[PDB]
Amino acid sequence: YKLQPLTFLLDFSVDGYIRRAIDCGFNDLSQLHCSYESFDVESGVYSVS
Amino acid sequence: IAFNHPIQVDQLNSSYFKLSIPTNFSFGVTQEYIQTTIQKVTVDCKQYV
Repeated sequence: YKLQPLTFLLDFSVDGYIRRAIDCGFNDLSQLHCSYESFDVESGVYSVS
Repeated sequence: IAFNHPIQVDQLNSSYFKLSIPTNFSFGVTQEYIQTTIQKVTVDCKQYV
């Protein structure tokens, strides 16, 4: 798989090894997740690019 | 700019008192606005810059 510069929201475990990641570029929901720096965000209608 | 004088009613020295009583209904007063709400605007990221 090719590597591209991307901004990724990373969930760091207490063990210190990431088990979850999110990419802002793919999908409208991922940009909402990148906003607030949170994997889970409040339900609602949000503007997108 | 002039101060218009309101009708002047003298106070009687005697126990009996003098009062001014209206003779006509004179309806038709009106005019009020509250500005309860304002327009809602959402900024668009990336496209604006």
